[PDB]
Amino acid sequence: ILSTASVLAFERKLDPSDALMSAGAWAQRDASQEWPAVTVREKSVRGTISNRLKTKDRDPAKLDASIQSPNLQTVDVANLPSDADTLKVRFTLRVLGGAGTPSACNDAAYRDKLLQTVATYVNDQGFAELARRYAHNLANARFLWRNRVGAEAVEVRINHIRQGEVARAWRFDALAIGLRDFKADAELDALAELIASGLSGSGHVLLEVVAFARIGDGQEVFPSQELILKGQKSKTLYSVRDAAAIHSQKIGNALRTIDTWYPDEDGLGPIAVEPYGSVTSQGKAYRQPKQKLDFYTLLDNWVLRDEAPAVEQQHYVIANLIRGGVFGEA
Amino acid sequence: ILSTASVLAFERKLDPSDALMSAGAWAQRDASQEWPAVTVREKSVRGTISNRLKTKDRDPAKLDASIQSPNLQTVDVANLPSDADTLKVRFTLRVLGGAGTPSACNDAAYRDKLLQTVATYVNDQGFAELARRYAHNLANARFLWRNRVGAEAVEVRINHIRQGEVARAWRFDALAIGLRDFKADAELDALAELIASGLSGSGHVLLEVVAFARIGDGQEVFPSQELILDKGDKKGQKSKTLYSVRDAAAIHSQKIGNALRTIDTWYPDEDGLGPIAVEPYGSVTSQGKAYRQPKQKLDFYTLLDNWVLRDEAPAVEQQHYVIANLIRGGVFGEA
Amino acid sequence: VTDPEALLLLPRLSIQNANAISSPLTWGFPSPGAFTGFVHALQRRVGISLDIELDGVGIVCHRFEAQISQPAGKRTKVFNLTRNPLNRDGSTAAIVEEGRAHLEVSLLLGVHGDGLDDHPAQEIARQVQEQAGAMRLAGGSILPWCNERFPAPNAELLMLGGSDEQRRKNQRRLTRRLLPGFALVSREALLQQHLETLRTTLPEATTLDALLDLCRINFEPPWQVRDKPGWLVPIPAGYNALSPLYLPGEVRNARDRETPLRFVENLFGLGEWLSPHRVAALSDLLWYHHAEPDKGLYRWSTPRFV
Amino acid sequence: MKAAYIIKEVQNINSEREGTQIEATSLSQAKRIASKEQCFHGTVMRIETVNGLWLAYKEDGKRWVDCQ
Amino acid sequence: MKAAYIIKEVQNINSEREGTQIEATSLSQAKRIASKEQCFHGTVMRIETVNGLWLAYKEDGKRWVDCQ
Amino acid sequence: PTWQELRQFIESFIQERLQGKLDKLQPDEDDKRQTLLATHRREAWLADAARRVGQLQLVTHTLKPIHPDARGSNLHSLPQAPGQPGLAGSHELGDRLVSDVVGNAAALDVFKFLSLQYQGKNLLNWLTEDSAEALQALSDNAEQAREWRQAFIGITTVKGAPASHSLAKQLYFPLPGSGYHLLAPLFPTSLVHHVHALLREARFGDAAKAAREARSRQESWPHGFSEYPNLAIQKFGGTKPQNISQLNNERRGENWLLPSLPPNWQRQNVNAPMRHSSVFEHDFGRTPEVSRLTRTLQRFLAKTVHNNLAIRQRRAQLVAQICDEALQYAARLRELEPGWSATPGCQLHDAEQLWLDPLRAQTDETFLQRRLRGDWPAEVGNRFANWLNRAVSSDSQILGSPEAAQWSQELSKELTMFKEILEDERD
Repeated sequence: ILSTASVLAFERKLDPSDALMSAGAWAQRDASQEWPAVTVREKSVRGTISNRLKTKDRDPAKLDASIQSPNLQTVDVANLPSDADTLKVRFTLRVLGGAGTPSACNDAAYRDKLLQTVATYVNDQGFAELARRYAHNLANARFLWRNRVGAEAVEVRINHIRQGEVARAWRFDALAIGLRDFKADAELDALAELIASGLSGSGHVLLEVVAFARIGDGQEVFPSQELILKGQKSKTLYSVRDAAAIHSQKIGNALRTIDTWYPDEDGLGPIAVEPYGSVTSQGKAYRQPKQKLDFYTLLDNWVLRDEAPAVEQQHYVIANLIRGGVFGEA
Repeated sequence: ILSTASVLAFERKLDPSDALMSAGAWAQRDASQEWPAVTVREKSVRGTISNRLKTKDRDPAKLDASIQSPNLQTVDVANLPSDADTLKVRFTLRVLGGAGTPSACNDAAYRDKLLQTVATYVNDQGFAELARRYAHNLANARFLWRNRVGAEAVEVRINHIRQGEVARAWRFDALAIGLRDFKADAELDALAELIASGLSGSGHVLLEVVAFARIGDGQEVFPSQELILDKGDKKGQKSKTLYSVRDAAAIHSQKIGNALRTIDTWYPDEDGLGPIAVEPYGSVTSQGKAYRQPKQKLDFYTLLDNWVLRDEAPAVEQQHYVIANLIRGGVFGEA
Repeated sequence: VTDPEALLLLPRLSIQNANAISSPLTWGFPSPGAFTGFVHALQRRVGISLDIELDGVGIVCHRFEAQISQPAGKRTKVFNLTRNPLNRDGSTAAIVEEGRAHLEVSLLLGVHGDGLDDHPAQEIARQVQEQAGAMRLAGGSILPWCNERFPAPNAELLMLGGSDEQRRKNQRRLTRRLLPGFALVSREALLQQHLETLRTTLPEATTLDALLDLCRINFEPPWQVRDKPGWLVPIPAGYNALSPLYLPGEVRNARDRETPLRFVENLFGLGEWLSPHRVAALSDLLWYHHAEPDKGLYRWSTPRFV
Repeated sequence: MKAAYIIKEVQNINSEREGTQIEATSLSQAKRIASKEQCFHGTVMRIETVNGLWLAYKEDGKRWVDCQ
Repeated sequence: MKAAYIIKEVQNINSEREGTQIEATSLSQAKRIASKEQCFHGTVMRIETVNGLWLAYKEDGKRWVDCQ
Repeated sequence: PTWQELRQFIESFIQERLQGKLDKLQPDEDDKRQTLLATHRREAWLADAARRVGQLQLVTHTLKPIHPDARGSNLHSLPQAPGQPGLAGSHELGDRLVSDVVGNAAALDVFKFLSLQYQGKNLLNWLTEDSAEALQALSDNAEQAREWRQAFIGITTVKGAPASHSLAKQLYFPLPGSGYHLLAPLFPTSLVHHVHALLREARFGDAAKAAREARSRQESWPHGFSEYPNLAIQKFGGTKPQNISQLNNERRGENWLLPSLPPNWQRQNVNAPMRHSSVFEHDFGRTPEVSRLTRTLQRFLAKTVHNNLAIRQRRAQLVAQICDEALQYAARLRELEPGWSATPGCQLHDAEQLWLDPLRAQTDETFLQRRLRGDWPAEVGNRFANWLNRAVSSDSQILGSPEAAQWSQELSKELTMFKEILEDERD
């Protein structure tokens, strides 16, 4: 009958690190191993009321009373130094491979059917569309989330790391490679074949990804933001040791932005590979289960009753299994 | 009639300590006595809801209303430093010895019959199949649980400590030794004979195990996660707590012990797993399925009663498993 | 009971999972009965072979790290547990909370007997340390100190000194060796006179109430805290009888059928943690057994202290 | 009698979202409303006052743990 | 019960004068005496012991912040 | 005293449980009220209750807190008082026994039936004594009354042979002559429930919360209160606290263990002086513990002589604890790390030489070892004494009275102690 398992736990593939951000000057990027770090510091802000009123605060007396005594805060800001115009964001990426084998499963025969399904996927077509788009998201510096939106020139240096040294180095222009077109290039296909060899298990792949972004002198960079528990302390930033940093799962969310196959319009561009494929910044969930195109119905129709989906839908399903997660009912 | 004892108990031999982990650079791992420790710190994560709907609330309204309310967490992580690509896990191992005598027994007739049976096993064939597989699980770094699954090169060093100093040094490459085959090597046989001499004698044998794993710069390592209940209030509560002995991440001792007892390849189901841990009613909690069920005659209890009471000595693999349960320890007994 | 002719010092012992639930009323450091049982097992295992009588223990506790965690929004604490294996069907077993802790104690065990002149003192100390290295103290493995800076060796102080100056000198040389800890002694006459004072204040007073009063911190109106002399703790001070003693082969499912069984229950006394030079006599501070089995009252304490 | 309650359905026992507000007669009524309004499978309900004080939570497959 | 308190009324939260001494039963009595003996508008009260340890302060228009 | 009133009370209670069952039945058909009024209304209720008696047991020492698949013996016994003074447990409660119930939880109606106070005392206390009011109220014949009472009084006795399970604990105790006893202990549930009620009174009681608010107002309240820090929680019923006991339903698990902790249970890491500002900060290098200790020293200024005797002995104990913590701080600072010999400079207050005992001898064997063995560096007690003279309040009144002479006397005594212990460091 072959129902789905009661536990399913997939380890995460493409492990990134915490992307450290330091700062320096452009046109000496080749000697940027001793660049001093960007330090999260505190500054005070005072804000007037700017939100909508709930039709009872529209009394001018209460409005002027609220405007006379505004709130005080102490945000955390992180700025470049006054004599530096380049943000260096450095992290390492470890491609694991073995994308079908779950780390936990109750049923055995379901696990054999899933392993056979993934094996025929790899036999029909290797990790070649997925590694191409992952090397695209490494190519343009999408992991620089808000640090990219106004940069003059971004440059991403990816080194393949052997035993203790580089084996094959790359260097891209992250603004030429757009945020919405998965085109072709020689260096992109070489990096895609390296990631393909990593994901299929034919070798150990460790990449070191450095991204220089030319913002400006003393401008504001944007690291990750923690959750908080007169000096209300309304904003807290992430820093590993007196040095700002982007979270690992934020870099992971930027690398998983390959899903160009969702049933609505492609005027938006690629989104993150998620079951019930959703975007927080837009509050909308493409691949709703009312249509037959989310992750769960596609996997349970692929592996139970063998309705093999379209090539792009099984691309999305294997991308979900690369992403990880906990699947299975109770 | 030689009835079973109402109280049976065996002390845990093969006793490991809490596996501290530290960090540093490869190719100066020979001077790795002053490497700094890996510290457990907090980080704040959020994301949407990914699991399956309960089929009666599939409407787009509450779906979009749910992805506009992400869940907010504070988790612990243990990362390597950004200038180090090696994880150094180090723990101490005691092989105690006297692996047949129970720590508690009602019947003296059961006691000397069981002691005679254990002596019959050990002079028939000593601890040389069990100690071979224990030396395998110390050789290939199976105690590095998730810290192993992507490493470029794992090297394990085991030094037998005398009264004050290193009596004999081993050095292995844990990726050349697989996780599912128990072959024969020279140093593996020497280590297995040391564990055999430990398990047979009366004095303890102390081993120091070091395991270097070349992961990468700043990647994530995985210590044990503390089982806590009654967690508290959601404004301050932490979602995932890692183990830390003295401001340094660590794998629990019983996790190292459960890794070292993964020698059981004689269970009747097919070895798509390979070896599993040694338990009475041998159960894999990652698999959620208890092999060696009592309906087949291949669990620990019935095998021990047939080996001691009615003297049906089973196959040599099954008495290997029985003596492995006795080295594992346990509390057995009916009312 | 008996003055020890020698006072052997076990060094700093690393114990990784001790039973932190000392009693049904106290958590924290393990019971003194664990240490007295440890030295009686040492006597049982090498005290016969070397013709000695190991008796009494000096508890020191250099370092204590309990595996607890404070839940968010509560004042009290909970325990970090372990994951049991499944049952034969795959369901999870019902968890029994057992507290663990990581200790670092030094044991001052008093040795006396005719084996002192038969062997050198360093050889008998080395043999008793090799036997201690393969035991367990309160449920925790004794970590045997490998590949550290330098192993701490033992020292059997002969208590019979040539002079009182020599006795005080060698006592001070020992107290320097076990200094960063905190020795634990039993103070029961202090609890008794505190019962007397509290019954002067208010009658029909239990000494459970006196133990509770000396445990807590309590404020007084003029606000100031009420002072306590030293670090007073509650400890389990042995057992008290419930059932009459049974015959050795009579109780069903005993640990042994050669030894009489008796259903007992705890007795909560009062201990104190002092710095080790405060006692000015290390020949005491050892914990002995006091049975008197005819009335129950299987209890431990330290006589000769004050 | 018509007391207001907050119902959050979150990932584990210690995760915070915003939850919807109901109005119920008793806490045993709010335990019955919240079990109906559970969208996903592996989530954990929780019942709150309007200020943030806890009332009860319930993991999936287990029964209602009641603290305050 | 008749404890002595020092009442300073200063310009901002961190300014030091000499303040007058009262004698009051409780700190809630000294909060009530000091609010009567406020000469000026935009000043900040503070209650002290005789040695200098703080008890409470109160900006104008806000309520009593209580540290020690 | 009259048996008719007792019979009416019994019929009223059985009818009360009947109307409770009919109310909690929510029935509309199937005619279950006839079986309810036949089984749960007649005097066959007491017959089936005497049937339910053999599952129950009144206990003060349950086994089930020890690992819950343990089918052993369970006792209702109060021990005799020990002759030795001081220590105590289970022999203090004279009237305040809660008398915990173990057995089948669905048969709790018999316990709530017997637990009432109908005339002046307990109903089991009535049936245990031969009385004319007893043995007749639940009766029309004498032999069935004798049978019902012989059932009802047996709940307080252990049923079966004495036994402890393999998962129960049992511990050898060395007798003074030779041989051992086996000592199976139990969980005292009356003790845990009584200490639990006292702790809940001291922590959540209104009479203590009033003084707790009165401290914040700094008013004068008649009595004080207490705080009990560092409690730990242990729960026995994992998810089903009803299966263990009946008093494990009042306290839902929640053992509320008191702390028995050594004073060095909070790890205080070591801080060594490096620079000049570190030499001024870490010369005393003082924990919050000595701050708490000398703060209570500052509260020992005013004194009347009949109390000032005891205040003086407490001052002696306090300065004794001060020099003990100073010596232990020196011990862990000198034997913990090599940080006293980490980096030199110009200012380390290097006349100390006590916080660097093996730091100047183990590496330099001829340079500073002769500079420490021959000097015997013990002048640090004078600077430490000058550190202590800031703890006394520099008032002219306490200077002019004899309290200054008494204070200087006890400081000189404990300073002599500190000096002579600092002296023998070379051996």
